[PDB]
Amino acid sequence: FDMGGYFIINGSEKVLIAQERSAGNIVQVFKKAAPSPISHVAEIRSALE
Amino acid sequence: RGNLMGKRVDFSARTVISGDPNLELDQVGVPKSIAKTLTYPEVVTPYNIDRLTQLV
Amino acid sequence: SLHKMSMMAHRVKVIPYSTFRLNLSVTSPYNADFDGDEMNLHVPQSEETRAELSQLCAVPLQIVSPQSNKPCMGIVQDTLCGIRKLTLRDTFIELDQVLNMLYWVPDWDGVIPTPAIIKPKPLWSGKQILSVAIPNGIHLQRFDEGTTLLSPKDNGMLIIDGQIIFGVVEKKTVGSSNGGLIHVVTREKGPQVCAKLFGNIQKVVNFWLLHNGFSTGIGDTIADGPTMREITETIAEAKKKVLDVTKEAQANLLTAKHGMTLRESFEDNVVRFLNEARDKAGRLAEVNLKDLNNVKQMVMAGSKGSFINIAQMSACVGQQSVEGKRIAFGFVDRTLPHFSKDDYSPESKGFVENSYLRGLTPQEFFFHAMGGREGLIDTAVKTAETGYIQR
Amino acid sequence: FIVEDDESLGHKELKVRKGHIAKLMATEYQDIDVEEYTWSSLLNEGLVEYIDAEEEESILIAMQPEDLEPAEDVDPAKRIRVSHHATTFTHCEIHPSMILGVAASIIPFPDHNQSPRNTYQSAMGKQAMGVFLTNYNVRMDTMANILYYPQKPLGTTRAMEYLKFRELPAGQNAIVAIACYSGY
Amino acid sequence: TLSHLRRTNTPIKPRQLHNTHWGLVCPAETPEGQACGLVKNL
Amino acid sequence: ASRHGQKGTIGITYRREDMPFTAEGIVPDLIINPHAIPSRMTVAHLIECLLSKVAALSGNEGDASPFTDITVEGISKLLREHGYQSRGFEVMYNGHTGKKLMAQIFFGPTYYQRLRHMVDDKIHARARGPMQVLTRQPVEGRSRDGG
Amino acid sequence: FEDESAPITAEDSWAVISAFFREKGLVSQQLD
Amino acid sequence: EGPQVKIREASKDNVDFILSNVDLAMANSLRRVMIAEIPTLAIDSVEVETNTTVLADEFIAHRLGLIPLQSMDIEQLEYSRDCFCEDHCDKCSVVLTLQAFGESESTTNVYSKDLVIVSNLMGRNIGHPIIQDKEGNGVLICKLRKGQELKLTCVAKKGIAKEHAKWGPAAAIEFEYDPWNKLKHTDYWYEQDSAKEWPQSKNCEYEDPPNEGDPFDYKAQADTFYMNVESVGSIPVDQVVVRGIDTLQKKVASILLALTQM
Amino acid sequence: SNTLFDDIFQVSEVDPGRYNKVCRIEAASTTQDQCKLTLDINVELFPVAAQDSLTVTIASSLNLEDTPATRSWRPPQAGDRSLADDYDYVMYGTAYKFEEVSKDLIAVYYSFGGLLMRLEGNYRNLNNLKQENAYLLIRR
Amino acid sequence: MIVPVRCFSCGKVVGDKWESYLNLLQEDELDEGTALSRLGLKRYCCRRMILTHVDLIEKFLRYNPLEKR
Amino acid sequence: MNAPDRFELFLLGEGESKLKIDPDTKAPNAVVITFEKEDHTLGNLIRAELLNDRKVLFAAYKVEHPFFARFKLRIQTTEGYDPKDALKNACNSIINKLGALKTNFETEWNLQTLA
RNA sequence: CCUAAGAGUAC
Ligand SMILES: [Mg+2]
Ligand SMILES: [Zn+2]
Ligand SMILES: [Zn+2]
Repeated sequence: FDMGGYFIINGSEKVLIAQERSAGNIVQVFKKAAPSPISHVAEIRSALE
Repeated sequence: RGNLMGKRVDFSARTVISGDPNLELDQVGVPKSIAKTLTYPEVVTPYNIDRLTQLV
Repeated sequence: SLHKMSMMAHRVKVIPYSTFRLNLSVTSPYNADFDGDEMNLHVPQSEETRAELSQLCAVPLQIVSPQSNKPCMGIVQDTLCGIRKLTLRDTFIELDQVLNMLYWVPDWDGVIPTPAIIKPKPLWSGKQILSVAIPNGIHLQRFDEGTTLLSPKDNGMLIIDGQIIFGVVEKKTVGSSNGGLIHVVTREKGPQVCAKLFGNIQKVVNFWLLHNGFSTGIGDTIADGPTMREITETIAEAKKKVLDVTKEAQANLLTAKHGMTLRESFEDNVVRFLNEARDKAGRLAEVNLKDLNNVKQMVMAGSKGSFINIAQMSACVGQQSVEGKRIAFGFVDRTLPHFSKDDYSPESKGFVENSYLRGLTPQEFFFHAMGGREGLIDTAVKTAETGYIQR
Repeated sequence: FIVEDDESLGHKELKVRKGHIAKLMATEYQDIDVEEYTWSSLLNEGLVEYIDAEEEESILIAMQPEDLEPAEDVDPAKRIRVSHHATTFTHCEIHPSMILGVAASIIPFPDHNQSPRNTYQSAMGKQAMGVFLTNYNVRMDTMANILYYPQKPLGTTRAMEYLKFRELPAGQNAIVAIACYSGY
Repeated sequence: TLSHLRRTNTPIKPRQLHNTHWGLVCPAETPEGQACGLVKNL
Repeated sequence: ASRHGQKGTIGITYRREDMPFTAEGIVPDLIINPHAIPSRMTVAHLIECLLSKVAALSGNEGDASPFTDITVEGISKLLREHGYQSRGFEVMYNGHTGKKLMAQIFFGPTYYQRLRHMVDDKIHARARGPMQVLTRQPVEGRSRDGG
Repeated sequence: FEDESAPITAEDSWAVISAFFREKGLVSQQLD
Repeated sequence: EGPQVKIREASKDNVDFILSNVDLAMANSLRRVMIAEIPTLAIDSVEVETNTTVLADEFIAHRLGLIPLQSMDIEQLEYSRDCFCEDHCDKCSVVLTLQAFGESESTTNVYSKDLVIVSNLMGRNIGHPIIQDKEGNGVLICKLRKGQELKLTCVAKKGIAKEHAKWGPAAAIEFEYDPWNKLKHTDYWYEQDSAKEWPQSKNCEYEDPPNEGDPFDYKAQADTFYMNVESVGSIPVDQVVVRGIDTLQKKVASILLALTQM
Repeated sequence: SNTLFDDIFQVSEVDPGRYNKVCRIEAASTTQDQCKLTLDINVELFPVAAQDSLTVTIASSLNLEDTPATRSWRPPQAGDRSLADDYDYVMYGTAYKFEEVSKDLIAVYYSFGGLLMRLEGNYRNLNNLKQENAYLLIRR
Repeated sequence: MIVPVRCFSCGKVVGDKWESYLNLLQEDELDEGTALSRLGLKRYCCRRMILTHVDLIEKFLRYNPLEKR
Repeated sequence: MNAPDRFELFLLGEGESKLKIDPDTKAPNAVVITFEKEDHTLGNLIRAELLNDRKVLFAAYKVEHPFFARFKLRIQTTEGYDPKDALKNACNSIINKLGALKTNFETEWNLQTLA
């Protein structure tokens, strides 16, 4: 019934939690607050594998 | 803030609570072990020498 | 321990079990349940601290809170439902049970009251037995909605010289409310007599409820056929009105209310119509429920539950709101990939038209999950912010 | 589930039919001599499709096939459902109960509960006590809690036999009465 | 053990159950504390 | 706790003779307060109790999948065919006196989990004990006999 | 049943799910 | 003259009877005494010698304590608390021994038929575990793989169901009165009609149904209780009822004795 | 001890209300047109139908002898003689209001353990009723 | 883990009615309810005791013994 | 841990008696009897048989706490009747009824052939 | 013994 998917580190069963992150190489455009001089910001978290 | 305004104190117990419809409003039920641990200093007086001696 | 009433001086009663035991009535100031709550116990170590603890922080002295100049402890949970059921005009008690209930009152003067009915069978009403717990010399007179000096509905409350003349005893009388029995007793006979009243009422009512029984089940959430049909008809009529408003908006014939845009006015009208639809269906269900209904009895006693609980369990859960608005279009112009684009129908924006008895469709279940998620997040944020503000 | 035009019937229908179900049943029965029919065979013949959120934006999904695929005296006890008044479905949900996680798949009748209660039970069934592994007698774990008599629930879900819950239960069937018996 | 092995954590309204979460993460499975919604289950 | 977030601690434990009993001699393993039902609206708890009663009587397995076509009416009809009250109510008799309870009790099997939080791992008292080396205050934690 | 191309019912889909969990498992993402 | 009894069904493990012309308190007290106050033999101490099985030692001890044991002449035994011996002797206990070895390549089922009584019973009728199934093998105590061995000794003292439920010889006790609700001790919960929705009990055939027009009989009291006592097996069910009556009489006589002596 | 009030009433209406054991009846006196009664009766223990003639009597006590409650109620021994032997349905209650309905009509309110009664009539025959405990005796 | 000796609620001995139950299920191809009724389990307390039991002891016994004599 | 031994429910503790009677000052000719190591089983039986008496003005028991197996029974009889006499008569009637019932049940069980 | 991290309980 044991399914695996975990490491044995120093005899302890360690599981890697799936870390959530913003996707790369996607254009995202966000409005900004009134006090800030910039009204809209378009960004890409460009990354090469 | 961690040692002067609020500090860890002795003569204190902490445990789960339960309801008792047969207790008075001003009464609290204390486990026998907790009562055996928490202690009160009673000054020995001619009015309570007998019962304090019995407890000793 | 957000307030001084959440830290009070009790008297030790040593018990042979591993948990602190405290009266049910004193849980309200502590905001304490018994679902795993832990509580703390501090013991004074000198006669000065002991004395000022007993003369300043004692539980009876904290019955009336300076927070709202009204009592903070009252009759709650099973005792409240039992005291509502006991004081009904139908409740008549035979000789043996009367003797048992009288003996359960510690300060009972030892005289059996003359039965309310003498022939052909000596019967004591519930009010007569409960009046034994109420101390002598207490006069209370509260007039509810529509009550007269005679009580056709047995509502209101008249207690003369410590005897309940009339009125069903419920949350408005023995609960933690200003002008109730608790407040009057503690302002007339002292805090000690008020605590004694708490004990006596709890003992007698709990005995009667133990030997009478109270329950609740699935059948208490079921409305008969005609009422279910009328609930469905009300939901359909509300959805038709929503469709008509949507047609007016989509044809631009709808006019924007002053102070808001067209979309805001349309959403306001839709939400208002659906809310009054759920309220009307719940009111139909509640009127349908007989007086023997257990959830109805709990709501009437005020011990637990409300009209909204009955409405959501029996008639209709209602509209799931996120951030004060209907379910947003998380996907492009649609809430879920199971709905067409620009679909503003109630089912496509988070209207749970099925009661909890009937069960929720998968989309309605997801929308309810979103609503509950918002509720939990709001609870956590609120408790953190309130802690900081209090400090 | 992939939904195709299905010109023979003249209406939208699932690509999977009773033949594929029968082959899957035969493969499962053999596992419990014919050609194997695994999930990879359904994937490799265009019967089922993998859709992520970006692709899930540009599709229309039917919640249940038996009520949303075929075109248009009802039981009053059943919950109210709608046919959506549209036939342009591109995919079909394999089962709605597959939206729930592992901990929420244990809940019996989660659609009849208020959602915070389901969240509480989801976070609380991890603290439930049962048999975590069958080889607990040969493991030196720091803390282990095991029920004497784990029992599979009388109210059980179809999605909890893929979680091996009926083999490693985490509770007991207790005769519960809902009564204000003694005030305790 | 199964829920732990199918657990996702979000470094830090992000706590809300988004509509896009339908069928990819559990609609109702999350800690009640400070990790409400940030920790999700597939 | 049940499978519906109905957490709670054991108030008191009664022996079999003190518990209320049906006309068939069955006494409950648990008694839970009715007031937990209306506010929390855990209708699924009641439905699962009814379904578990029906499954135990008929021997089949209760199919409690969320979005199936299983209604309370059908479960009630199955229960009624077995000789019991359709809505799961049972005439119960007070344990102390044997007299009938004026109100019938919702009765049936229900799946309960025992949680990891026992009282024996939480009770803790300290009159005097080890002190912190730096501030000369009691140490922290019940495992260190703290304050 | 007898008709090979007959439409499936809501009960049939669970069989499909079974096949899925026969090949993937519950921790398929970690191992993959 | 006094309480009257008429028994419907007699069985080795069940008796179904009627208890007429008796007060409600007496019937309920008899029911409670049968549930709790009948002394019975059950294993109370477990000395474990060898356990290479997969079950915990105290798990097997718990299973052994629940084994019903013959108690026909349990009145001839003495409580271990008021016996002059050190820990256990032949006058207040029965010593059994469970010895099993897994020499079979298949799983070997350690039943209660392998429990062998060691202490000489002195001619009593106590000690034997109660066997009920036609196969002859008792309660399935444990299982053994090949090479597994379980050796242990049990001391069984007399006990009542109050100290522990493993000493309870009464199982379920059906108890009913006034099947037609003529005394109006219940307010029947209903949706449409209480008569339709509440199934008639099997005892309704033993009383005259109400006339639906007669006024409520306020002078009527409770009697004619239909009671079905089940026997676990330790003692026959007729002896269960008889010993319950005997123990209730003993309690009342003890009250009288203490009252007189003080 | 003597009958403070006595009359014969005819029941015009029986109102079950939300109860199964108690009903509220309005009754009109058959001797005086200005006397009327409202009364809660345990119909389960004393059935009452519309257009029924009830002899009603309010007394200060039940013993036949004159006056020589503050004394605890005792179950009636066999052979005890009391006024209740002459009536079918006896209740005991306290008077809690004396209302001036008109120049001549007064109303008296009694509460028998929560069963309410209001007796209204000209003061020339209701003057015997005073603020104290009383027994209401009814026969058919 | 292994079939309980006594029903939790009423106390009827059901530890001896497990292999008979399995034989009724297997050899006679009886459904669960009729097999339960055949053994005498008339109250649903015993029926849930026997019906819902999970015989984990087979899984434990599959492993080799730690101390083999 | 704090759970008391079960045998304390029916075994008299050291230095305490089964019964103790204290006169009640609330009403004349009234006593309160504390029964130790007893419960509702005896309490309801004794109360019912006491109420069957004609000269018992009051008779009622209470178990002040389910934790401790003891109950208080208040008995008040008419003038000239000792409450202990009422308790004696109630116990005697209970014993006689139980003996008659045991005899009747034995006679009825002796009439079976399928047992 | 300290530090840090994580999980969890009651609000
Ligand atoms: Mg809590
Ligand atoms: Zn000995
Ligand atoms: Zn059973």
